[PDB]
Amino acid sequence: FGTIHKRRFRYWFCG
Amino acid sequence: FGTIHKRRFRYWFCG
Amino acid sequence: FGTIHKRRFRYWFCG
Amino acid sequence: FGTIHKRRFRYWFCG
Amino acid sequence: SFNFGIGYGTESGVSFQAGVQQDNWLGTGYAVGINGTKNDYQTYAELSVTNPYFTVDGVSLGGRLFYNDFQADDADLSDYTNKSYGTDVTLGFPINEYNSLRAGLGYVHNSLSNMQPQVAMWRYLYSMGEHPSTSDQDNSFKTDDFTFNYGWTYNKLDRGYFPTDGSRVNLTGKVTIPGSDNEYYKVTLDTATYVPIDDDHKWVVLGRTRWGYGDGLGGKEMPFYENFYAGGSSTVRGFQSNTIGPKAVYFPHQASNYDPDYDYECATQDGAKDLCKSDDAVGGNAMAVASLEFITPTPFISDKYANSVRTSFFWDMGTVWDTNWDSSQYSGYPDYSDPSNIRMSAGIALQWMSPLGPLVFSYAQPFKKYDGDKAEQFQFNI
Amino acid sequence: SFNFGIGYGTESGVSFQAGVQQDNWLGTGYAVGINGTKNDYQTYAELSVTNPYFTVDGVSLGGRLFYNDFQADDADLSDYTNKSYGTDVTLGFPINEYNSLRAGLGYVHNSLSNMQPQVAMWRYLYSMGEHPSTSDQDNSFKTDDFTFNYGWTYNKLDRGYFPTDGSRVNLTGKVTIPGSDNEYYKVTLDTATYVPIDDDHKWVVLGRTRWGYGDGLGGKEMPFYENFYAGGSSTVRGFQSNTIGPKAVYFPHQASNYDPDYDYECATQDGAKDLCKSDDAVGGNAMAVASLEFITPTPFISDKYANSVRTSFFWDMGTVWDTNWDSSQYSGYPDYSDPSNIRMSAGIALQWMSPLGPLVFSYAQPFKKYDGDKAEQFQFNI
Amino acid sequence: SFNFGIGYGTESGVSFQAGVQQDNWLGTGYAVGINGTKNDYQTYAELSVTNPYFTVDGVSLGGRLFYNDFQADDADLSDYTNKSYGTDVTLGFPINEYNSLRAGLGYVHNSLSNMQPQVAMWRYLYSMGEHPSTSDQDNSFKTDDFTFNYGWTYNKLDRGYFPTDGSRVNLTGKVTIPGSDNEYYKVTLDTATYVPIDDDHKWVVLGRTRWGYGDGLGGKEMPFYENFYAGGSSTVRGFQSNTIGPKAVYFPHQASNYDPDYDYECATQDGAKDLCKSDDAVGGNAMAVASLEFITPTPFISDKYANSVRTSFFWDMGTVWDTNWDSSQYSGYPDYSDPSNIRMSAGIALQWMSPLGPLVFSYAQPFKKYDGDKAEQFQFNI
Amino acid sequence: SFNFGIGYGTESGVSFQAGVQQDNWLGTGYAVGINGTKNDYQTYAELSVTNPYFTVDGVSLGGRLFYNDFQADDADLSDYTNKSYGTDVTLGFPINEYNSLRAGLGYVHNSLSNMQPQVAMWRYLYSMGEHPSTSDQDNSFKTDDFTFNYGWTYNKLDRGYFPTDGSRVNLTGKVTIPGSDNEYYKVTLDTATYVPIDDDHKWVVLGRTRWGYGDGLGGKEMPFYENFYAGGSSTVRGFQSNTIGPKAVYFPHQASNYDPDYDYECATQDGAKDLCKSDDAVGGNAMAVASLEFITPTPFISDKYANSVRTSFFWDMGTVWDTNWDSSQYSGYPDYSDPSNIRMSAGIALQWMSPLGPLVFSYAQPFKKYDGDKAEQFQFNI
Repeated sequence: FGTIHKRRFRYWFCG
Repeated sequence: FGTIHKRRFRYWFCG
Repeated sequence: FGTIHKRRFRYWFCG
Repeated sequence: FGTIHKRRFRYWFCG
Repeated sequence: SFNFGIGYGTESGVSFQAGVQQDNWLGTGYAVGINGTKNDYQTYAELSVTNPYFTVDGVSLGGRLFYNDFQADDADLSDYTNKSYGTDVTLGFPINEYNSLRAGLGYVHNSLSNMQPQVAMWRYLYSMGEHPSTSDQDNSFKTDDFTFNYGWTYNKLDRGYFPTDGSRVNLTGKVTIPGSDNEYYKVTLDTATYVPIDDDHKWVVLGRTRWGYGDGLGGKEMPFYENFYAGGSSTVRGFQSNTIGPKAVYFPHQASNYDPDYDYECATQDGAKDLCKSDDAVGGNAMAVASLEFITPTPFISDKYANSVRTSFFWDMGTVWDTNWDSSQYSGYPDYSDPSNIRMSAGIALQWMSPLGPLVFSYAQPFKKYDGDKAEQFQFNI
Repeated sequence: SFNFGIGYGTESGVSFQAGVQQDNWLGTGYAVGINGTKNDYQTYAELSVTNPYFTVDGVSLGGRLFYNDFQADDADLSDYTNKSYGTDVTLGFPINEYNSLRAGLGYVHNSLSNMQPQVAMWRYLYSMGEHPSTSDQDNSFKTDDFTFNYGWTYNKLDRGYFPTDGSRVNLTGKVTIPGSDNEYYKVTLDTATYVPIDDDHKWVVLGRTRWGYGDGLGGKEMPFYENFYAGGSSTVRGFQSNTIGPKAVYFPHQASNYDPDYDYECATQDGAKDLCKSDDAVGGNAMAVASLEFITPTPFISDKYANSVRTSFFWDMGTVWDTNWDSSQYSGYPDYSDPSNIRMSAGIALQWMSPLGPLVFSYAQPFKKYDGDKAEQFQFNI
Repeated sequence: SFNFGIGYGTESGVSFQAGVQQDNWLGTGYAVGINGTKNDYQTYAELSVTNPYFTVDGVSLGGRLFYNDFQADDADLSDYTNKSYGTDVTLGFPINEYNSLRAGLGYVHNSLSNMQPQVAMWRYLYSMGEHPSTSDQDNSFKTDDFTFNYGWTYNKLDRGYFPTDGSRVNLTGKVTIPGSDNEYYKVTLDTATYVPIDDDHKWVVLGRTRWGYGDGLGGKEMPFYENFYAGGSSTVRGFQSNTIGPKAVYFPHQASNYDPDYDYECATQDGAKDLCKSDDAVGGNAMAVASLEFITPTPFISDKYANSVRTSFFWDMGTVWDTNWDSSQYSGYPDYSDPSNIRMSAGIALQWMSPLGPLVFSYAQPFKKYDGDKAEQFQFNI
Repeated sequence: SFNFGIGYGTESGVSFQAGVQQDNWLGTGYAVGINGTKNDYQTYAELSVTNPYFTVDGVSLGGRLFYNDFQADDADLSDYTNKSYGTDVTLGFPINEYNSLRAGLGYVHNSLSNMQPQVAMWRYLYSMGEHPSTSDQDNSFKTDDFTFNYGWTYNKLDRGYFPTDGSRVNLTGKVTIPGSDNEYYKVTLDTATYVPIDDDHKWVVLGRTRWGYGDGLGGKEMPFYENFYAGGSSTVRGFQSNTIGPKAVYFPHQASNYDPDYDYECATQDGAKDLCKSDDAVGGNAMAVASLEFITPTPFISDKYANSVRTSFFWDMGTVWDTNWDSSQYSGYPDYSDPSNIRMSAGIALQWMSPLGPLVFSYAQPFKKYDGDKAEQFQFNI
């Protein structure tokens, strides 16, 4: 997971 | 000297 | 090796 | 005291 | 094969997406696959090739090359940034008709910029001989890894489209070869066992389990980018994908791209002095999940088109933990080294099949759950 | 005598302060003095008594009792804390009208908690048989010391109000008596020599020097709380008070009361791996200072009120060093055992006199200065 | 089979000795072997069984049980004492006629009393969480270990008593299973390659190598009783058996069974203050040896009885090292972590054959040698 | 004054001996004294000077220079050898007619070769940072010591020739000044009190005591050559001179000048393995003795010549101990740190007076005695 703040959201990129 | 951090200061107490 | 002194010798026992 | 053996004797020299 | 997509505002970014396969039934030999995904926050590209008749014996040779660039902002950079790329090459040996073995070599480069200070990541970094601050997002890291990969697959279930009896077992493992920056070992074992319950094999019982363990060698920690994550359709459904397990606890720090109109965790310009627990899942180095599915006939569908449909009542169990978490240094904080924090859910599932692949719909509700776990009661995946 | 104060917020704390004297000219004998100072970070209380007519011979007996409690925080404790108390009793013998001798006994208790790891302090602690960590502020120490104090004072300058010819010499020394935790010896010698330059004694030349040496006995180090500090109005002006000499070099460690919004030295949660040099003065076991003052008539004040004023052009020299500093173990770090790092300043001074005591105003600028030294070009003291 | 011995004084002790085999050619199945050795300073007993017919497929099952008790004195005990016992059970699977695989489980108990303080042993003990003194022989340790053992053997050389072409490769390995006190992994690989040089195969070239690596898991050290030792007839001849590699450096300590008429190493009652280097070999966690033998016809024997004799001119190379040796903490002391301290010897050898087994006579002289290495230029073994 | 001697075969050696004084009653001031003694095993030479009128006030200045070379053999050296030399200078101040004070400086050089290993000496050597073997007589040591000596003497007994009433008290002490190899302090206090019992002062009661304490500073031991010894005419009579107190216990060692026809202590070529207790007195760092003498008229002499004779019935008590003796490390060996091993003797004494000095004859028998103490029931001294 990579936390992006400007959308209040955690982004999955490891797969 | 005794460093106190919450005032960003070194305090003299040995004399 | 296990050093025994009373014979001035190193004794092999690990095998 | 200093022990000398060839006379079987203890020799005082500290004074 | 075939796919494409772009976008304009989905939560994610531009959303260029592609899944493609160039293939043959016989002759010229190559099997080629391509995956792509461009967002405001990620650029992922995977290219894969395979020769299934590398030699007369039927042995196969498969390779792949990947790039995966994540940026938590765009225009600024200067925030948590994780770039990776690398290559794999492998040989596949059939021996028994049930079995196959695999052996290969892999290389992975990983670059990190401005990662937010949290305990587990920084335990690993400390273990690697790196000492970043814990008071700011001014940090970086860069590693080249080389690994020997191996595996063994056993596939004696009588039919492959929709299994009815027998087992599929898969063991896959990694060991770093000397010369790599990271030094670790890893094993992952999937086991599935179908037992038929009537003579017509319309009612079945499926047992299933995933096991995963791994660690660093000689005092190094296992790289954080190799952690295990659980939850979702593939593992324990009823939870959000990959959210089960240890959560990040952050050090109080100055965030690099700050805006008081938005939300932050243990940011020092929000008044943070102590470290604080969060919902942010970070995975662990050990994992164990299991699942019991009672496969039943469909409760109202007709039987000749039912060869494309399957129905089951399931319960899933699962846990993820971090072996090297210090249960003593953080006394009032939960023990992420305990294996016994086993999450459990139960529900109903419908393994359908699109004309291009099997699809699992499912509903579940997690009843054994812990703080920070995110529920996802309605699940779909290919 | 008389004084009192409390406070707001002057960098220091509550600032209860008092200086008091209960005295006589003739008749009941006692001479009593009291000093007090309470801050958020210190509680200092000194009570002193003296009988100047202990016997018919004019011999005096003087004693004192003191308490001095320093805490670097305000609610937590758990940070660098230094408490001390003790007692002194002494006899003063006149013999020659110029001279006096002094002999007495003293006791001092010192308690230390959570001192920040630095080389010199911990060389001393190692020498005392104590082995604290150097990786954290979890440490403590506690000592009872007993000492025999002695001294000789020679005071043949023709007038005492404002000297004009002759010398004042003072030698004072300490030796630990058996039974004390610390074992050390110490000597301090002040010398002042006035030479008149005109027949009216309005132009004078003053030479002055301070010498100080001390060490531990039998392999122990001199206690750090007995170190010599130089700089300020009393010694070498143009420098901040007591800042001349060796500076602390810290080991990388975990600070006990941390806050990333504030500033720290070699804190491990700021990314510290090596030891780092600082501005923090810690004093030494040896000291030598000197001063040449040309006392001149005031460059435009009238002579019939000038008996309360004095003007001088001065230059001060001074050095402080640590004899047991290992110049080899810390190769790239400055040699605090070298005596030749002599600081030098020059300036102008105005020894005024308030109705209750002499006051020294002065301006100076240090021209021979070293790294870490703090300048104080404008000086005032009683 | 058959052997027996006792004794009177031949450097070693009572010398009860036995090697025995109870066996069959066909039928009842069991293969039993027994070894025994009793001295004043050791009691060694090994019992081994094997069924070569565990099932119809020709798979074998082999087990063994051993006891090995060493006492460096023993009317007193109270000196360095090392007792061990344990059990092994294994399964052997043929698959290809050239090949076999092996998998099994082992358990080992080790008790230590009064071991002499030296760096490497005590680095390991520190790593296990044990902190003995380093100033005396008052110490002890006790461990139960459980291991999974595996192996693969390839044996395609055309004839087996006296090889002429082809290779024999053997890979054997260990991994501790969870629950053991020690946690380590180990691999050992022997490789031998015969290349015939004339059409009659009377001149041959043999290349040979041994490789060994191993380490502890998660920050533990590899147990010292699993170290690799090199030197002797089996590895690098021209050296005394098992003397190649790291040597012990001892801490100054009080020996427990002292006698000034005898010889000691860094004994504090001989005046020892610093640690001192010795000849005492202690082995390492890594090892690599190689050997090139030119097999030639015998320079003066007839050819009909020569089928029991072989002659060679050889070249042996070898090194043993300790990966976790701190090259910085012991600056003036040799780097036992360097692999490049490769010993080298050359000589002539005569592989004879007694009626009950092959015998190697050999002469060699080590020409690349390092301090502490003990030479043994004249070698014999079975 | 005047004396001389040589010899042939005393038990002792050549026996050159001399006691000499060059003096005055008034006029040129010097007071000179000389002592000399040459044997096969010692060369002792002491030269002393004193000016009793250093200044008008009657203050005195006294100095001395000494050499003292002991060799336990005569041709080989290579055996226990103790050479010393040094200097003293002192000032004596009268103030009260009863009293005097003394202050001075001293220097002492001590060289040791081939001293026989025993516990106490080698505890001291270990404390000085020297680690000799304990297995042989191959050792040495060499020290330069500097000391500040002081004292106070009170002498208010009414007549000095043969006291009858009043007391003589003498306190003398030493402290090492910084720069000396050894670092120690020492105090010795003699007290004598005469109380007359009849109006004519022919029957008197004398109480008497000697006290002595001393130790090393900062972890060093008190030098062995400054120990206290008791026994003999001067202290506790009935014992051999200086034999009371701790005895040497030797380590088993190889003696350097061996001869099997002679006698040795814990010599390794006599079969010694353990340490063994002996009769050899070595003194201690603490001492306390007392004596009560009833002075009576002579039981058969006329009163007209009795002014040169005195008779007494006495009992003497005394003890010497070593404060730093480890009562735990040597469990079965006597506790030489216990003060309560008080020896006691009683007897009769005749204080005669030769024309050149007072002579004490005495008979005593020690009734409270301990192992290793040597009795000397018949005593004479000046």
